[PDB]
Amino acid sequence: ASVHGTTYELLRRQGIDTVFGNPGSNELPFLKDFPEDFRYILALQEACVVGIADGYAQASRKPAFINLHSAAGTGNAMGALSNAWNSHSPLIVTAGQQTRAMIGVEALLTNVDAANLPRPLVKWSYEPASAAEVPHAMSRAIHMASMAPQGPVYLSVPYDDWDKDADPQSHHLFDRHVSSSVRLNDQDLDILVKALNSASNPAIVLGPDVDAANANADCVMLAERLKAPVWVAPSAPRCPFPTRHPCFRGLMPAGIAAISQLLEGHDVVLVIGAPVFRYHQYDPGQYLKPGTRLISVTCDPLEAARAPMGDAIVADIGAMASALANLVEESSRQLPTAAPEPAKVDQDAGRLHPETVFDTLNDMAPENAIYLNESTSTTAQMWQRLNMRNPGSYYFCAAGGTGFALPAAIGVQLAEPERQVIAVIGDGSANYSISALWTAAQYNIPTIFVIMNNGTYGALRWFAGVLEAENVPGLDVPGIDFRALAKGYGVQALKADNLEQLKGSLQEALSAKGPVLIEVSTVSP
Amino acid sequence: ASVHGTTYELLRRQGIDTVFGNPGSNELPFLKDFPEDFRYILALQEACVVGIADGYAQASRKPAFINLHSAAGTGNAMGALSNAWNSHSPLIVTAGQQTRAMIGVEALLTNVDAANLPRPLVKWSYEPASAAEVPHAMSRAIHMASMAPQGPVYLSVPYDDWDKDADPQSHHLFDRHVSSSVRLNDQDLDILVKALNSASNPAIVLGPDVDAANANADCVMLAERLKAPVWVAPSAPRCPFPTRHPCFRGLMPAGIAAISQLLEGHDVVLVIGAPVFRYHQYDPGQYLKPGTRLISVTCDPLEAARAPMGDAIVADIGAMASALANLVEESSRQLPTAAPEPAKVDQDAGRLHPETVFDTLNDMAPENAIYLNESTSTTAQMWQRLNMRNPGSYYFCAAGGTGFALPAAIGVQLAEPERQVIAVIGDGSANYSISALWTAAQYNIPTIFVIMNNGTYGALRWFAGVLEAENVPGLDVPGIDFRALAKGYGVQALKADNLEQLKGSLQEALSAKGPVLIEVSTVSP
Amino acid sequence: ASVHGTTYELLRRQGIDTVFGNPGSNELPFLKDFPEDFRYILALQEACVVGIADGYAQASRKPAFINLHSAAGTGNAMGALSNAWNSHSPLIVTAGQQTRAMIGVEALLTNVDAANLPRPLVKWSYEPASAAEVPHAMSRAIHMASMAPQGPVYLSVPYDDWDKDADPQSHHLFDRHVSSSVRLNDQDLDILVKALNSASNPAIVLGPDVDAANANADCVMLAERLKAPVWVAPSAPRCPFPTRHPCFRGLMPAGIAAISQLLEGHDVVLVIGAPVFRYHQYDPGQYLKPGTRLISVTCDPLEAARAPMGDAIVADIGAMASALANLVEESSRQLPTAAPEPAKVDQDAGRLHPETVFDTLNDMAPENAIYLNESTSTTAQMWQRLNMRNPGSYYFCAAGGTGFALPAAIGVQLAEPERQVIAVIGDGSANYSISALWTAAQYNIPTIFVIMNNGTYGALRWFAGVLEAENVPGLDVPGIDFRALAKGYGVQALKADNLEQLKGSLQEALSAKGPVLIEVSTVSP
Ligand SMILES: Cc1ncc(Cn2c(C)c(CCOP(=O)(O)OP(=O)(O)O)sc2=O)c(N)n1
Ligand SMILES: Cc1ncc(Cn2c(C)c(CCOP(=O)(O)OP(=O)(O)O)sc2=O)c(N)n1
Ligand SMILES: Cc1ncc(Cn2c(C)c(CCOP(=O)(O)OP(=O)(O)O)sc2=O)c(N)n1
Ligand SMILES: [Ca+2]
Ligand SMILES: [Ca+2]
Ligand SMILES: [Ca+2]
Ligand SMILES: [Ca+2]
Ligand SMILES: [Ca+2]
Ligand SMILES: [Ca+2]
Ligand code: NA
Repeated sequence: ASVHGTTYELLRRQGIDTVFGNPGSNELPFLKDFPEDFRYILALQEACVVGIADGYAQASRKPAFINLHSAAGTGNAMGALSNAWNSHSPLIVTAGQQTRAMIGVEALLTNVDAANLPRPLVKWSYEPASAAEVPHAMSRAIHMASMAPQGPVYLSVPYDDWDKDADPQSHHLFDRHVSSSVRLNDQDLDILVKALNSASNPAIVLGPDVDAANANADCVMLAERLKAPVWVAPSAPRCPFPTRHPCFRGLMPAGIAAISQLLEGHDVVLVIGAPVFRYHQYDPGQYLKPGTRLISVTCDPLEAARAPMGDAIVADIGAMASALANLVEESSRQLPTAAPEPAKVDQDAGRLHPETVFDTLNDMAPENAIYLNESTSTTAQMWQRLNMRNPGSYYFCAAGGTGFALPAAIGVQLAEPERQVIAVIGDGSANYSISALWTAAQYNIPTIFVIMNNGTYGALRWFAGVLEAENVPGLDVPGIDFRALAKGYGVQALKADNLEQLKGSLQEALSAKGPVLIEVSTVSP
Repeated sequence: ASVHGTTYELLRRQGIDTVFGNPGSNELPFLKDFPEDFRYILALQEACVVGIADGYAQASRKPAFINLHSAAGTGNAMGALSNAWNSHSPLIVTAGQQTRAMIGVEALLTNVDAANLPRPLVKWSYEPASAAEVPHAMSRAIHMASMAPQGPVYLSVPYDDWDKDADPQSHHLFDRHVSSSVRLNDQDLDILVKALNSASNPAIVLGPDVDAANANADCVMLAERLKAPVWVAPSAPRCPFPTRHPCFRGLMPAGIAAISQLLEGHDVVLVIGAPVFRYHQYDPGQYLKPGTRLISVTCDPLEAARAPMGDAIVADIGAMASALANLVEESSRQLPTAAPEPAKVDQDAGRLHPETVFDTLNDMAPENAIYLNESTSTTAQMWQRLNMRNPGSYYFCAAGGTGFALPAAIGVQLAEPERQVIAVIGDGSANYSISALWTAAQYNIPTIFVIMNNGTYGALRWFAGVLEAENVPGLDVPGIDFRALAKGYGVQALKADNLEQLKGSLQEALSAKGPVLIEVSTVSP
Repeated sequence: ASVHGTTYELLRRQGIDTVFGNPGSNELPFLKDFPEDFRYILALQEACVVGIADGYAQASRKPAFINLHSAAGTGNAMGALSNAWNSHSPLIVTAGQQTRAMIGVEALLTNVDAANLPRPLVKWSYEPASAAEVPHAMSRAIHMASMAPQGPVYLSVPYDDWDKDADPQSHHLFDRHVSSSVRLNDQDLDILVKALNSASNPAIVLGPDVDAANANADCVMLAERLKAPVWVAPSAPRCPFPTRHPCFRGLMPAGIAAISQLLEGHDVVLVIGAPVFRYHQYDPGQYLKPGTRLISVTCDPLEAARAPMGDAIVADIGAMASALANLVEESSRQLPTAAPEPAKVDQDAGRLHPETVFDTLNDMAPENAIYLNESTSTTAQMWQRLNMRNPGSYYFCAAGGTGFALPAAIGVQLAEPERQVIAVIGDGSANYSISALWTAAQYNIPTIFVIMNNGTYGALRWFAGVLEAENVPGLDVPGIDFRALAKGYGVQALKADNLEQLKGSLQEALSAKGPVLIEVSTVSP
């Protein structure tokens, strides 16, 4: 067998059947004779390729396979890799290298010092020392991406390797099963459970690895047993809990002092599947108030090491959430009372308040919709106004890097063909990965894109006001016609200048058979 | 509080009470006002510092703390770090940096691009962005070294940081408890146990992480229940099993074909706490023969990813060994029969065969002796001839790097003051870290050093014969007087030119109140 | 031809005829069939291998070739590489890798992520993608080490590559000539010369790259023409000027304020072949006083970029010094007056003051002696008391890393067989690379080693007094018998407890036919 044949057999035997890619010269010997059982999803720029693959991996809860061109293609994807690192996304990033005989001379298209290029944003990065090693290196990449804590990996392959003879012993790779589905030993788990059972006023904080594990329902059981309020850890990349469950208390503010104040009076705070904590604004004060202790369950040693407070347990979130939910006592305390619905903001017949947009989406979208957020000044209102009952219902750029949601929404829609995806993206953020629209059109992936057009980088403008910063340049983005951009890439487009038009546009979009972009005129901040 | 006071409080609260070091100018602000409850162990070169700390950490089963001088001191230690990486040794390596105000100009003693220097041989490498961050960075280092898979970490600290004010919120670091003591979920563990129970001819292979976990006795129970032969994985850094137990079958040959032949006819091979596998010679063939499947339990994702065959489970070795030992059925098969004792090799009244040396050590040493091996051509005979009943009884350079055993034997003896340590080191290997002898003399650490003097790099000479390689230079090391070197560093020294003198020297050494070096004239290969 | 044959042909065609090494398993396929026209110099530990090669390269003014074993051997050498980086030493560091077929599994002796290991201490670091690339990669290593700014480079070679067929087009590598012997363009050089000619009170500062270029005599002509005092830049690794020439003013203090005060009243300060500046103690103040401007000529862009003041020219030091010496006008100012001889320090019939030692060496050594310094508390007195008339007469660890001088003195003596080398090394520093003594004995390289034994790390103790630091541990090194260590490695040894014995020992040592170590009892600080 050839290295080509052996590698595609390994991929299919390990459950991989889709290549997200943007091709080049070094990759044609890999992509030729493309197997009939595989799908190739083309995107027009590599940030888009990786964003689409990332949304697909996050929603599918399985690794996604990517093929990019050498250094320039890998480089174009590295902002997308920063988000993927923070979201623990299992991405197998492959890139083609020059033929081994011209690597030394640094021929055009040589990826120099290739494995160092995507560092520090990958768990493992490698270029094999010979063609016959390629299947084994691919096996390593698959497992490294997939073991907890999941994350992106990188493999560079000289183009001449694919046609070489494979090692016959590579067949031992095909069916390897690798598990990290582990939980705390019984003795120590009993100690943890007793601490939870004897807490007087416990609180629960959940992060994105809960949703990645599909541990959401176990966390609901846990919260109901403990009678405990539940918050989502700050800077949330995913939604780990039903947002209208009576225990839910919303998105935590991303500040040190704000969080310790919020937790004051809670004697035990159990954090599951989050860093402790992804603060953002610098809000100095106590990490925890006297009387509060913290216990973190995390899949990632790096998170356990860097927490500034609390105990930690490094284990699989699915296994730990299930064990805790099933072992804790039912507390006789009263179940928390649901948060009240948000107020309606006054809305005239002109430009839309973001609150109106979210309320209207909540009114009209299916109950199993999936939302993506890259409307950076409106995140708090989004979290208050969307009833997200099911797992896998929310994605936000985990490193804060814009350019994620537009492509990721396409990948999520590909992963979840029966759940309507609605990406709510600011006019600023929409440009970073605008060409991803073309992939939705070409493959007829029916994502709905809601562009919140207020003419400015509002989250930045707000922060400039916060620092009392005068004369900051570059904050306004006038003069973009999103309906024309959508037409450019073959996506149906609508415009909503007021609430009547927003309702009419959403009705059409929800009825449509393909992707749709709605440009919404929103209030300037 | 100062950063100095806060950092020593963190260290003591995390169980650290000893600094292994070789000082410099950038480290004096850390070492000043040295706390009365801490011990400083000086060694004269940094390979020695780290080797001593490594033996201490491996035998104690807890992290060891190291302080080195800037780039040159760190650099002198990097061969020792290669061994520590392979042995999963929890080493906290700190080095002093120039004052922040002259880092930019690259004053003498600046460690340029410091965190990159020890890569790729550390799990985590860092220099803090401000003085107040130092305690938090130290906390990260402690936990990163200590979580599974354990390993060395690196922290560079500008010398001016120590006298600065600490953050009052650093007190939350002091008592953090971080656990990685995890095992496979119940459902999947039951599947594994059923596979073991239904095996017709199981085999067990154990590696160094068994001994690191003190899982040895659980592995004995497991082997007795399953009625299974037990081998030690190749290139063994530790001894994970009693070597005269009836199930024991010795050290596996470090070759692909040799191992698959050895395992032929075993239907299930359970590997615990080893890479799969640390081969050495290139002995191409089948990874496993038809009819054999492999299951690996490893604490290290990197090991699970790179195995060329078998299933894997990434979990804590202590927790997994205990769970398996207690869950498997007692098989009705007959217990394996003990291996026969090794034959006595003919020995005249002249230079010693290595086999004679090992038999004599086995005859005379206490039953709880601890051996170290850096006599590289005699490892197979050592493994056959020493009855090692207890855990923590054997250490060998895990990366194959010479210069480990002499210093490590001192650290092991410091960790285990009631167990006599006997380091068996070739005349070649003894030179790499020869100055470590001084630390044994100064602190009166009563290690016995047995120098196997055959005048040559025998393991290399043997391999040159294997490749039929003529005219290889640099293989002979004549003209070293080890008794004079021992005198140079204050260690009592003896010479044994024949068996009568070997017995007499060992009797004296075993009676002595301090370290002793015995130079043994061994047969030339 | 094989890769082996082609690579040795490239080496000999590029002037390389000596391999400094410590062998291992991965290197035997390179070292076998060792060519008859090459020399192999064995040392017993890799810090020693690289130190010897470094002294040889620095004194020869040509690249030196090194062969080490995999990661552990490379790692053992990295403190030596820190010094080599600072001294711009042209070192070609090669290390053997595992056979390509087991790199993936990480067999014992695999150097993982090899090229990253010696970073950041090398100019270029590489492992070739195929066997046929090895000669081209070796060519790159040779030229990268040798082009300005010279420095160490690293090449990792899988052991199976050597026996493979070479590319017939590799013959084009053999005779390549690469030059960096460049100087500032005529127009700008004329501007510089006019600035020097019109200076009212110029000063010259010289660094180690002057001595590396053998630009010393040109710098003497330049100083005589300009009538300018000459200082050596701080932390000096080499001696760039005759120390009793009337212009010489000695070693600059390694402090910011001290240097600006020293230069006050000099209108133009021309620095040649030094960083600006290798400060050590933090002595904050003005970089230059009003009225002084600085112009630096450096071979190293990194030095030009990081200077905190002055203009810079990046060019070859040999070419620039020759051009300036020959173009400047003869000033009509009076030639500077020679510094007075140093005073005799009072000396009783007991332990030796360092000043006595240096005065006695100056009295007894040949005029063409070469000194090395690793007596770290006595550097200022050494610089005052040794008349060094010739180039290549002084070496000091350029990164401040101890363990350089003992091995380097052997390499220097090998490079300069007709100049007596005298290494003055403290009792502390002597231990770092003590095993290098064996190479001097085995090859009969007649270096004289003068061990200044005061029982302590005096340079550190002095600095602790400076910070008023109480309770610093690890500063004393009692209990080392250097005559026994010398006997251990086959070197003749003498002891000098007083001046009479010092004179008698030096007389013997100077008469001896082999290496000699003299242990000198010096006054405790
Ligand atoms: C790749 C990238 N570039 C720039 C930014 C900075 N950035 C920018 C440019 C933001 C403004 C996005 O504007 P928007 O129109 O999408 O939404 P708002 O008006 O609601 O903020 S928020 C933010 O952090 C970023 N996070 N990531
Ligand atoms: C740091 C380092 N340098 C060199 C080697 C190479 N090496 C060397 C030099 C060996 C010979 C050791 O000789 P010995 O006298 O200690 O023992 P034997 O004579 O029994 O081999 S075995 C081996 O792998 C190494 N492994 N590690
Ligand atoms: C590799 C390394 N380790 C440690 C040091 C720190 N160091 C040490 C240990 C010195 C003392 C050397 O003592 P000595 O006996 O050689 O000489 P003095 O007594 O004259 O200082 S000076 C100095 O910077 C260093 N520079 N390099
Ligand atoms: Ca509503
Ligand atoms: Ca906007
Ligand atoms: Ca016996
Ligand atoms: Ca030997
Ligand atoms: Ca004199
Ligand atoms: Ca001293
Ligand atoms: Na490095």
